Amino acid sequence: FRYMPFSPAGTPFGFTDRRYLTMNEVGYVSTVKNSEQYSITVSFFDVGRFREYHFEDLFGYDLCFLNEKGTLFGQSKTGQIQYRPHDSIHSNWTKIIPLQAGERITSVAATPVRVIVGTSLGYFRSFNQFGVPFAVEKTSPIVALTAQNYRVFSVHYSQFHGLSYSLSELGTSSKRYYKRECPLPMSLPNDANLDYYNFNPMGIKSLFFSSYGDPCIFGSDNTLLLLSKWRSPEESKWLPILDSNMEIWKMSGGKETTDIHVWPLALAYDTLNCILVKGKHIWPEFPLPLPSEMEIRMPVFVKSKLLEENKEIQIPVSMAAEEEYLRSKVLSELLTDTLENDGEMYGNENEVLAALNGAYDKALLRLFASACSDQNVEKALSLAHELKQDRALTAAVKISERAELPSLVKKINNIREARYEQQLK
Amino acid sequence: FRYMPFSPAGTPFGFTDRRYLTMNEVGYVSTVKNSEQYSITVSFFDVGRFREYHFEDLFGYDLCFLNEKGTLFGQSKTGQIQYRPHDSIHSNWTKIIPLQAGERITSVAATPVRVIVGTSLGYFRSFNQFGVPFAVEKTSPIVALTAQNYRVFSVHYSQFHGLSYSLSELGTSSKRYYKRECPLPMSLPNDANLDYYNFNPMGIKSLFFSSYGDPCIFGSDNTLLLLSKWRSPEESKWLPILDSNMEIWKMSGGKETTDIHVWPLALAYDTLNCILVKGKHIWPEFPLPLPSEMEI
Amino acid sequence: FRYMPFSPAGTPFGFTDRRYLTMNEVGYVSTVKNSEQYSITVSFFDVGRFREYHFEDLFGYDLCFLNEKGTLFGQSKTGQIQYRPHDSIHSNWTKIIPLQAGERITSVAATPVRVIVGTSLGYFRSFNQFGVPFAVEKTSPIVALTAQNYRVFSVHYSQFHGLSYSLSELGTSSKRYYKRECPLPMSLPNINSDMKKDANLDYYNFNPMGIKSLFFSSYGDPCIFGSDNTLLLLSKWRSPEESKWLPILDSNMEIWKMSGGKETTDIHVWPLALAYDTLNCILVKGKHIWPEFPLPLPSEMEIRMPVFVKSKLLEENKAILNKEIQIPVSMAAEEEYLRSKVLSELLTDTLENDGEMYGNENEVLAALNGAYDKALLRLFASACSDQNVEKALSLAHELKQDRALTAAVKISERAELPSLVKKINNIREARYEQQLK
Repeated sequence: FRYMPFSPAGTPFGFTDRRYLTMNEVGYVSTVKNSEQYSITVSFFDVGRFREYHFEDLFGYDLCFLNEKGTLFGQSKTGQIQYRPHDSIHSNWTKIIPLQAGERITSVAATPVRVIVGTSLGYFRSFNQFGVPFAVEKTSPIVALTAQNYRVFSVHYSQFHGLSYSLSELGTSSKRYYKRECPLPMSLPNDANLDYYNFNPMGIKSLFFSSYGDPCIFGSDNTLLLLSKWRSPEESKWLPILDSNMEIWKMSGGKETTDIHVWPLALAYDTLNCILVKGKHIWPEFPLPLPSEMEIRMPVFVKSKLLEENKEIQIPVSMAAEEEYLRSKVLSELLTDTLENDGEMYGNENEVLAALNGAYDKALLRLFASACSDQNVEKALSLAHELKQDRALTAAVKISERAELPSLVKKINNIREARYEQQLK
Repeated sequence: FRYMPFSPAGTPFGFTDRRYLTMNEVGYVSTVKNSEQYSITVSFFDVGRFREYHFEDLFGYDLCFLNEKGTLFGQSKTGQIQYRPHDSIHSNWTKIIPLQAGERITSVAATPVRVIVGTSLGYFRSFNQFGVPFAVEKTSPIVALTAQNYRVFSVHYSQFHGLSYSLSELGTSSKRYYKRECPLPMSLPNDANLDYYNFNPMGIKSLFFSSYGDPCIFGSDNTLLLLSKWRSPEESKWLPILDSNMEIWKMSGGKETTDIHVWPLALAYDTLNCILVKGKHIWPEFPLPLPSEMEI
Repeated sequence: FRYMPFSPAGTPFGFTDRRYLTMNEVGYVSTVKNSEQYSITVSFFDVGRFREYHFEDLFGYDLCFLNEKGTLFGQSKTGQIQYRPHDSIHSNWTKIIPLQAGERITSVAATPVRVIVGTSLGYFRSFNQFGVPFAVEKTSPIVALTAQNYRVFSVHYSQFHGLSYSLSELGTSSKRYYKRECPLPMSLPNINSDMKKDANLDYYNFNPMGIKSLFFSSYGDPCIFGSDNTLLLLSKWRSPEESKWLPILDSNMEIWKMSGGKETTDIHVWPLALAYDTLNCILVKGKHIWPEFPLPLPSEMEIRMPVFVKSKLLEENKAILNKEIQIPVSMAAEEEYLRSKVLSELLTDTLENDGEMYGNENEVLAALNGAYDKALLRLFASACSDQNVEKALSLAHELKQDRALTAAVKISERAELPSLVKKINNIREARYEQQLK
C-alpha cells in the first residue's frame, strides 16, 4: 500500500497546474506550478488581521498546515519542513527530517506552541514553535494529523486494525495519551472523482479539533464525526452530528443533485464552516468561493417522511422538535464536560451552555405536548423525566392540566417532590 | 460479503412460504407469505402468562426481537420498525429509521427500557420503550445485537480482522463500554442446509445474555460460548461450557445421528433451553416441537 | 500463520550445520549437528568468571535463554525443557511442558529466580529456579520472551490485534501486569520477489517477525531490535498513559557514519544488550546479516537520537576537510541535548521507583543532568548568536540547575542582550517562588 501526503482540506492538481495545499477557518494555502519550481500563496479570510502573501517554492512542498500564528510546510520526499509565522517579528525556520528507505512524511501540524511531523513508518517527531525538538516517538504508521494548543489528534493505518486514532497532549512536562490507537469508525471510500482518491486514499476530506476542543473528522461519506467523552476512556463514542448530503438535499427542496458538495473547514460550536463546491468535481477550485455556514443536524430525518409533509424543504414541528432535542442534548453534554475539565476558551461558553439547556427543555416540552395530545400518558411521563429545569417541570404540569390528564399531573409532581427532596440532602 | 438481516434463532423460508422471525425462552414469532402481504404470529411458551396474537404485515418485516414485555419488528430495507407491548395497556408505536444508499438494518433488540437498531454502516440508534431517541452512535458495521435491561452485546464486522464484539451499558448516566470491539473467538462456517448459510453468512444461530448477565453465543460449530468475568478486562475468557454435538451423541447411546440438531433459545443458569430438530434441515419447521433442556 | 521457535539473538543454520541458539552480554550458546544428535556449546565473554563447557543433545533443543546463573534449553515440539545452572550448587532439572495438538513452545526465558515458557496457543507457564510451578496463564500467542529478575517482557501476535507486548512482574504469589497487550510499534520485515533468491531469506524463514533480539536494559527498561535495525526503548512504562516507544539508535545510520558516509552492504549489527547509553553488539562482516563461526569480539555502539540527515552531514564534512564522518558542534549539540534529556528522564524514573541496583546511578544521573545543561547551553549560545531572543528564551526554560541559568545570563551579557537577561532572571525568581509554595 502507498501512503500519500495528507493535509486538511487539500485538493489535487487534476488537469491544472494549481491546487490547495491546506484550508481551514483561518484561510487557505494554494500552490501553482512555476516551470520547474512552485509559487505558494497564503491567503486569509479575516483580511483585517493578516496580510496575504506569496513566495517561491524551490523545494516542492506538498504538505501544509495553517493556524492563527503561522504556517507550516513540508516535503514528503526530502523531509524538509519550514515554519513561517504570520508576523515578521518572528523568524522563519527550516529543518530536515531524517527519512529511511521508502519513508515518507505523511502529515504535518502546528499550533502556536507545537510543531508535529508524522511519517509512514510511524515516526512521531515533535518540536516547539521555534524548532527545538522534544522527543522522537515510534507509533503505528501515521496517515493524518491535527493539533490544538498542546493536544494532538492523530490517525493511524496498517494492514491489521485498518484505521485507528490516538489522542494525546504534549504538555510542558511529558506526553500523555487520552486514547491510544482505538478504533476509528469512519467509512472508507468504496469514476470522475478517481483523481481525488488517488490523491487521498483514506478519503479524509479534513480533520480538526472543534472550537471547544473536541476531535472531529470528515470522511468521503460526507458525514461529520465528533468524538464524545474522550476524557473518559470507557465512555468514548463517535457521534455523527451532520449528514451534509441530507442538508444539501433539504436545501435543494428535496431534489437529488450531483453538482453541489461540501468541503469542511472547521466546527464552531454548532456550525460547520465550509466551502460549497458547485461543479462536477467534489473539491473546490479557483477562485475559492466565500465560506458558507452549515448548522449541524442529528441524522434523524427521513426523506420519504419529509416529502410527504411538503405535499427549501419544510420540516414538521413535531419532527423538528425531536432533532432539536437530540442536538441540544449532545451539545449540552459536550460543552458541560468541557467546562467541567478545561474551563473557558472564548468567553461565552457559560452563556452558550445556559441557552443550550434552555433550548433543550423547550424542544422537549413540544414533544411532551404532542404526547399529551395523543393521550399517551406513559410516553409523556418518560419525556418529563428528561427535563432539566424545574421551571420546565412546572410548565409540563400546566400542559398536562390543559390536556385534562390528572393521573399524569400527580406523577410529574412526584418527580418535582423527589428532586426537592434531593435538595434537602 | 453480504450483510443479511439477523434475528436470534431466526430461520429461513427455504422452499416454504413461512419461517420463524425470532425465537427464545419467551416464545416464537412466525411470518407467512400471503397473496400480497404477510401474516405475523406471536406465540408464547407459557400460555398462562401471555396472550398469543397475530396481525397482517403490510411492510414485510424481516427483523424481530422478543422479550418478556413486548415484541420489536423491523424492515431491513425501508428502515421501518414497530414495537408492540404484550399488554394492551401500552400502545404500539411505529418509527422509521434513516437509511443512506445501500444501508440496511442488520439487527434489532429490545428490553423493557431500551430499543436498539444497528445498521450495515455501523449506525447505533438507541431509544427508550416508547420510541424517544437517546443517541446516534457511529461504530463498526453491526451484524448482530442483543440486550438485557440496560446492557447491550453487539457483534461487528471489519473488512480487516473479521468478527468482533462489544459490550456496554446504556444507563441513564452515559453509555459505558466494558469491551470495545475485542476478538470474537467464534468459528465461521466451513449441501441441504445451504439455504441457511445464505440466510445467515456469519453462522451465528443465536445470541443472548444468561440469566446471570453473561453474553452467550451459539455458532455453526454448535458450541455454546460463555463470556465470563467481563467486568474484569484482564481476566475475561470465552468458555465453551457446552458442546451440543457430544450431548446428542451420548443421548443416542453412542451412535452418530444425522437427523438430530440443537436450536438455541436461552441459558437459564443451569440448563440450555432449546429445540431438538428432527430432520434433514438444521432449523426447526412447523409445527414447533416442545422446548427441551440441556444440563450444562 | 506459523509460529517459529524464538530466542534472543538466535541465528539460523542456513546452509551450514551449526548456528547460535541464543546470545547476549553474558555469552553465547551454539549447536552443531552431530550425525543424529547435536553438540551444544555454552561460552562466556568474561572468561575469568565462567568456564566454557559442552554436552551432547539427544533431544534437539531449538530454544535457549542465557543469564548469569544458568542456561535454559527448550524443545519446541516435544515440550521438554532443561535448566542448567552454571554452578554445581544446584542440580540441573528437566520438565515436560504439556502441548496440545499442534501446540509448540515458541519462546523460553530465565532469570536467576524465574523460569518462563510461552507457547503458540498463548500459554504462559512460569517456575522458580528449582522448577516449582506457578499459576498457569492463558494469553495471546507468544512470539518472544525476555526477563530480568522478577519482571517479564513478552511479545504476542494474532490475526486481530497484530503485534502487541505485555510487561509484568512474577511476584511470590501471582503475576501482576504493568502493561497488558498494548500496541508494539516495531516495523515488520518487508520481503520482495527478488528476496526469494536473496542470501538472507533464510533468516526471515527462521524468524518471520524479524525480531533480532529483545531485552531489558542494564537499568531495567524494555528494549527491542527489529529488522529495521533500530533500537526501540519503552519510556514511562510505569505510567500507562505516558508510555512511549523511543527509537534511540539507528544502527544503519551509525555504520554509514563509521564508513565515512559511504553506503555498505557487508556490515551489519547483531544486538546483545543495552548498557546505560551503549549498545553491546557483534559487528558482522559478510554477506549474511547474522554472525557465524568463529564469533568476533563484541563491539560497543553508543546510542544516538535519529536526528541526523545524510545530506547535511556530507555537506559539513566538505568544509571541514577543506580547512569517519565529522559532526558540526552546533548540530551535535541538538542530538546530545535530546539524548541526555531521554536518558535523564529514564534514570530518574528508575531511581524514584526501584532505587539503586549497582550503587553509582546517582553519580551517573548527576553527570547526566550536567551533560544535559551543558549541551543545552550550546544551543542557547547559537540562538544568541543569530540574535534569536525568542528561541534562546525557550531553550533557557529547559535548563535544570540554577547555576546553568547563571551561565545563560553571562552568555546573554556577552551577546549584549539585556532584555533576555532580565527575562532569564525572571525564571530564577519564578522557580524561587514555586519552591516556597
